[PDB]
Amino acid sequence: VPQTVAWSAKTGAVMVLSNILCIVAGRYVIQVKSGSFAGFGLPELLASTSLGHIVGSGAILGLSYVGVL
Amino acid sequence: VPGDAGFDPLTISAWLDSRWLREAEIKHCRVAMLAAAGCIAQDIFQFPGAKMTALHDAAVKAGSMGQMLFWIGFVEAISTAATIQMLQGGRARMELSEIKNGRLAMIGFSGMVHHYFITGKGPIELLTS
Amino acid sequence: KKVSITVDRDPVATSFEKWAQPGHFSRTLAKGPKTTTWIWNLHADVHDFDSHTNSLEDISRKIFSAHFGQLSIIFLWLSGMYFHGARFSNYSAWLSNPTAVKPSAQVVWPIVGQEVLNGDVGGGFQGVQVTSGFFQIWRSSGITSEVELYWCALAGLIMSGLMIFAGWFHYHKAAPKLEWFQNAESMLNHHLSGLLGLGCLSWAGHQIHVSLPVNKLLDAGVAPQEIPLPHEFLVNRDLMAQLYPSFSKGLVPFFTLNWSEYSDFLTFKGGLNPVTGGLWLSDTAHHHLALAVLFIVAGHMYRTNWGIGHSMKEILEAHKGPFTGEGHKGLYEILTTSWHAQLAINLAMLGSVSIIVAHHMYAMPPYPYIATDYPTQLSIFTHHMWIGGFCVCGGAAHAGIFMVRDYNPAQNYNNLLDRVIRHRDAIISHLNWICIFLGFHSFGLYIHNDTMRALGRTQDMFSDTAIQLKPVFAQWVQSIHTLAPGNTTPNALATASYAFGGDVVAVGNKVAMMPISLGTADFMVHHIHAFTIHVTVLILLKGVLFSRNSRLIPDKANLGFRFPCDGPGRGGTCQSSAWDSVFLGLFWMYNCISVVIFHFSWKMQSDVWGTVQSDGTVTHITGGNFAQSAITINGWLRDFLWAQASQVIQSYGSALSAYGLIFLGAHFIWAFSLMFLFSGRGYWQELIESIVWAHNKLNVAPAIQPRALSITQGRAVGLAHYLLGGIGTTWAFFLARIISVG
Amino acid sequence: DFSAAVPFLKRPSNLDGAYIGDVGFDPLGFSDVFDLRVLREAELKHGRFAMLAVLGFIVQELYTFPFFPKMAPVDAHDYFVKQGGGSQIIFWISFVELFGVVALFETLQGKREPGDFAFDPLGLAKDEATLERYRLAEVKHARLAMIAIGGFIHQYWVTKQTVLEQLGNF
Amino acid sequence: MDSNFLKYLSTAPVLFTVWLSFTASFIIEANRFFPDMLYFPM
Ligand code: CLA
Ligand code: CLA
Ligand code: CLA
Ligand code: CLA
Ligand SMILES: CC1=C(C#C/C(C)=C/C=C/C(C)=C/C=C/C=C(C)/C=C/C=C(\C)C#CC2=C(C)C[C@@H](O)CC2(C)C)C(C)(C)C[C@H](O)C1
Ligand SMILES: CC1=C(C#C/C(C)=C/C=C/C(C)=C/C=C/C=C(C)/C=C/C=C(C)/C=C/C2=C(C)CCCC2(C)C)C(C)(C)C[C@H](O)C1
Ligand SMILES: CC1=C(C/C=C(\C)CCC[C@H](C)CCC[C@H](C)CCCC(C)C)C(=O)c2ccccc2C1=O
Repeated sequence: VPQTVAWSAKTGAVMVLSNILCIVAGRYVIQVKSGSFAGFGLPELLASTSLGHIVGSGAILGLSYVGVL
Repeated sequence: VPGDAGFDPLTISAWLDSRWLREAEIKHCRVAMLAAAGCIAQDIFQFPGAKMTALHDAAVKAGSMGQMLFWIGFVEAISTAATIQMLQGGRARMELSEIKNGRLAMIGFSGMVHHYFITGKGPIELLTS
Repeated sequence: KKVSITVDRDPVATSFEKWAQPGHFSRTLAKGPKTTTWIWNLHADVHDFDSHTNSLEDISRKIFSAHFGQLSIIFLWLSGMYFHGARFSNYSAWLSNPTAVKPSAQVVWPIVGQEVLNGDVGGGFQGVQVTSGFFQIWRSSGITSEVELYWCALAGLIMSGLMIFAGWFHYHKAAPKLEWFQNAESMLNHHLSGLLGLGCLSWAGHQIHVSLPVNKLLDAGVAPQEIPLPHEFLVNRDLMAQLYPSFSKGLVPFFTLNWSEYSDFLTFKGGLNPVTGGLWLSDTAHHHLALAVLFIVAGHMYRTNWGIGHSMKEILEAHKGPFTGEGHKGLYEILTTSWHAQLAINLAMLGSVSIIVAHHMYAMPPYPYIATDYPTQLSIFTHHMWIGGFCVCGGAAHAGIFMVRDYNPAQNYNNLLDRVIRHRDAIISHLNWICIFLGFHSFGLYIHNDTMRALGRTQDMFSDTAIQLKPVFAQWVQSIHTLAPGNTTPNALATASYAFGGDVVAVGNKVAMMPISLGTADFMVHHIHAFTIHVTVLILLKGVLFSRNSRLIPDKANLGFRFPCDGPGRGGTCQSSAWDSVFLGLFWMYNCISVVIFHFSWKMQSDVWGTVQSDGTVTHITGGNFAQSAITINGWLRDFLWAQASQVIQSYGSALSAYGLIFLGAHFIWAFSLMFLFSGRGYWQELIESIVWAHNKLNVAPAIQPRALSITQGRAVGLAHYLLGGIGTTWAFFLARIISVG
Repeated sequence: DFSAAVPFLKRPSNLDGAYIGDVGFDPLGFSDVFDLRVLREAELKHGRFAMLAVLGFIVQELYTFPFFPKMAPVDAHDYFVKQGGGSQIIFWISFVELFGVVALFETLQGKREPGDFAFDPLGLAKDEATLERYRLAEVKHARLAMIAIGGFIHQYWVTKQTVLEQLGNF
Repeated sequence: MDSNFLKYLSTAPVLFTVWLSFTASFIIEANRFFPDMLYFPM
């Protein structure tokens, strides 16, 4: 079974990074909507952080799998 | 319009009905008012024959919470008719007092419950110790 | 918010007046009958909504409410399946002895000696043995009592009433507008996320909290009435943590991303449960939980009301290269303005999925004790192959109805449809050549073998013993899947299916599954399959591609989708319509699926099913005769049809005498169909004239003048009785054979 | 306008004081969908059954006929299922309900009030005013007895004591 | 009863289904009470 670890600040770090990464990506790649202060609303923010919890969950599970944690 | 401190930082009001938001907030206010006052009330005095979070499951086995659920469920059905008919179409101080004390009750109840997780105790019981 | 709900209120009046006026829905039929053709034309065109109405809005409204009516019938059907299980079944006796009791949920009344059909199915019970696999579903669900089967029956009835109310309500009280139905992004978002995603997630929750604890206790051996009720697992988390200790930690491992804690009940075992011969339900729970996540993820792809998402029009119009002209431009407009184009896709996909279901369920048996219930394994494979084949032919039926009616060349200039129609001779000539090659090099190998075996030349045959046509690619794929556990699926413990290789799984001394070896006979019959599927594609594709026009008839679209001919000229244009290729392609579908289920039936009996005893050796039902006898036609005639028809012919006087009667009755219906297929309308009208004369002689002629059936209806009646007869013969033959021996 | 009973619920609009006993209580909006004449026929039929049932309980504990065994009313249901008098009552009720089906067709066809069977043998209803008050009282009693019925049968199940003996004890 | 609903029940398929179900039904009942009648008893 792929090893997973109990929540630590390291798990938080990956999640925070991934959420911010997607918030910046969402400002760039969301085609229909002051780098983050133009046209930024809740559906844009709620979508980029939804992909952050998808990317972050995948990254956390993968880094636990290989040993990086 | 009541209790407007210009505080909608995330701008939820832009993407959900203000009537729906106000109804949900005032319902949350009144539920948390009852819950917080009840949480302090249990430690002040006890009804005959009858602590914060595990007492939910101490009460469900009797059928108390199930009965309360049935009556809240009934009232909430007529109240869902109420909110649908709201949505499909010297006192202002008192409304603002209700909403302010209700937001305070939400903070207070959250505090008491997470205090229970910390210490396994009710609010004023911990306050005393 | 351009995605919005819009409804016309009180559109159509709930009146019985049009009930009393048969044919009210069309201008031709509403003026009443003058010949008997009117009666047949009434039933033929009734659900052809786009033939009655011009507006896409009223057509969409009729379809939406008719889908509720269909749901109401399915819920009523499901509710009755539960009630017969609750009231007229040996389910409770079967729960104690799944390997000894035969499932039975139908009891006949004693009237004309027909109570012989209440055979001794076991458990102190008499009834008709049922093969639909409901008992195995209910045990997989964790039902464990007839009381819970009554509650499921009521749950179906309440749903059945709610669907028929909604169909009435959404046609007569609150009918959505066309702009509501034309929300393809919204509908896909909800049907991926809401229907399929929350469907899987909720079912995973039932599996985890009810199916997993109840079935662990059953497979441990606890008696069904000794098992705690399904809600005591929901409340007493200590009792659930006894069976699965990961429940001691609750939902903190889920939220903190420490998912490995849940490996007690979310496994990736693979293979089968040794006790029941079924899939590990801890695997099915993880399967449905994982499927649920990516259906909820998939349902966030399309743009509805907040700028995030894809426009499906933009995706399609962007995919165009140097070979394909304007590309997928105009396909969005087709699929949001034509119901037939949507029905053509969805029928072909649903038929394909039903064919996949047949293959996946025999090979990876999902339910407890369904693998060693061989009447069920044969029944649900055969049933889902026929549903698939029928639905696939209706996909080409409605691709033809689209092309004849809903296709507009002005909106389809130089796109993928325009380009397909403009080289359809190259497509149909290449498919035609493949089908000739395939027929010669698949069925001609059988004819070579018939001749060589008849001539005494067994060294000259294509056989495992003689010249060998081995399926090396299928054997190699089988090798890879047995090597996959621990190698290319490292955390899997067993193979996806034991059909690929590996152990023999035995339940109650009967084989659940065991490796299905492939030899020359398997090479031969697989190319038989590729030939029959390609010809079926050939007949149906030629009908779709030539539906509007040919070199023969330059204006076939003006005659319609369904016309009998365009006269005896040009040498003769009989059966030139797109309807007439669906008619001819349902015969070749029948031919195709008949060989598939015959291949399945003989191979499973000969090489898979049977009994295990000391030394672990398996005695198969027909003793491994497939390898050396499925290579000749005489082997299929003798060792499959003749040898296995013994049970249905000798069934008289037993509980299987019903199958013996349906065997003969379907042979009758099939032959009777050839009266309609080989004959023509002109003979039958002239025969009717003399019969009309004798009525005129007695002053008893009818005022609705009798006619011979139309040319099309003679074809439709002939095909329907051919299918009813052909399939009904195999149904009786399959069911009496496998109930007796398996 | 707003509902008389529920102040914050709007009036249903198919309930415009046409029937006696109308307080505007219809949250589910069954009167926006279904015929109110049919619903009122059912209301009065369910209520009249409930009224005869509650009295049926009370008298059956106080007295029972000498030719029938003494026992509790739910036990009476099961005893008369197996004895034969239950089918008697079912047959004669069903017989009357045939002419009730004709009566409901007469109501749908506009020619009859929903619960009116012209059953005034003792001439108790005198004129329009006393008849309106009597039918308001009938509706109120019918609804109340429907509630009451649930209580007697359900309470007997939970505690195996009859309604009068349950008031007498505890 | 509604005259359009009675005109619907007078339609040929309903009457055909009802009459032949009624006809089938008293053959079934006659063979329940009086079974195995190969001959007119005389
Ligand atoms: C939907 C699928 C389905 C199917 C195929 C069956 C099939 C069967 N049921 Mg089951 N049943 C179902 C659902 C189903 N049932 C449901 C949902 C319930 C719960 C209410 C039941 C409850 C039930 C019981 C309680 C019994 C059966 C029995 C039977 C058997 C005999 C039925 C019979 O001859 O009665 C015939 C009854 C008649 C009144 C004959 C009616 C014939 C008319 C003329 C049909 C006409 C339809 C009409 C013309 C449509 C148009 C309407 C009009 C306005 C024009 C048969 C195996 C019996 C059995 O198994 O006995 C051992 C039995 O006792 N069923
Ligand atoms: C989450 C939202 C959602 C869900 C679940 C569905 C579900 C369905 N739609 Mg869709 N639909 C949706 C949104 C949704 N729709 C939206 C937003 C639109 C507008 C664009 C449409 C437009 C649309 C059309 C035009 C059609 C459908 C049809 C269907 C049915 C497909 C046949 C089938 O598999 O039914 C069987 C499967 C089932 C699960 C039966 C379930 C019955 C209920 C309705 C499901 C939901 C119940 C409830 C939410 C669950 C409560 C859970 C609670 C106990 C905790 C199915 C019931 C077709 C149909 O059959 O019409 C009736 C059809 O023609 N839908
Ligand atoms: C989701 C599935 C689906 C849907 C909604 C439709 C809907 C439609 N189809 Mg399509 N079709 C489908 C599946 C579907 N079909 C499949 C699977 C096939 C392959 C066989 C076809 C082949 C097909 C053709 C070839 C034609 C249609 C036509 C039609 C239309 C007219 C329907 C009508 O009036 O018939 C009324 C219904 C009947 C007359 C029912 C009688 C049919 C059979 C003979 C009776 C059933 C036998 C029964 C199951 C077993 C009896 C038991 C026995 C022992 C007694 C309508 C748009 C026609 C059209 O012109 O469309 C524009 C048309 O010509 N369809
Ligand atoms: C046993 C009955 C039978 C046979 C042999 C055929 C044969 C054929 N059909 Mg027909 N068909 C049949 C019944 C049959 N059909 C029925 C009942 C229907 C009713 C719906 C149809 C409807 C139908 C349609 C609608 C279509 C076909 C097509 C085909 C061809 C498939 C291509 C192929 O396999 O070429 C290989 C040829 C064979 C397998 C024939 C047997 C040859 C074997 C190998 C022995 C050859 C011996 C050799 C020539 C001897 C030479 C010496 C000798 C002269 C002395 C082929 C000509 C399709 C077609 O023509 O497209 C290609 C097509 O579109 N058929
Ligand atoms: C119309 C007509 C005529 C007639 C007639 C007839 C037969 C008229 C009969 C009318 C009847 C029987 C009316 C009865 C109403 C009963 C009600 C409202 C229920 C009350 C119970 C309650 C509140 C309770 C309770 C409780 C619960 C549930 C459980 C307990 O543990 C506790 C507790 C006890 C508190 C005649 C023939 C005269 C002629 C005339 O020309 C026309
Ligand atoms: C099955 C069977 C049997 C049986 C039986 C029977 C008949 C059992 C009885 C079933 C019945 C009548 C249940 C109904 C109960 C009434 C309810 C719940 C209303 C509550 C009012 C509410 C919730 C609110 C009211 C409201 C509040 C807040 C205050 C304002 C007003 C209002 C808005 C109205 C037998 C005996 C025949 C035996 C046989 O062998 C088996
Ligand atoms: C026999 C025959 C007829 C004569 C058949 C007719 C006129 C129909 C006779 C059907 C009778 C009148 C009613 C059918 C009732 C059946 C006993 C049951 C049928 C089941 C459903 C229709 C209910 C044709 O008209 C015909 C036309 C074109 C090609 C072949 C043929 C053909 O073979």
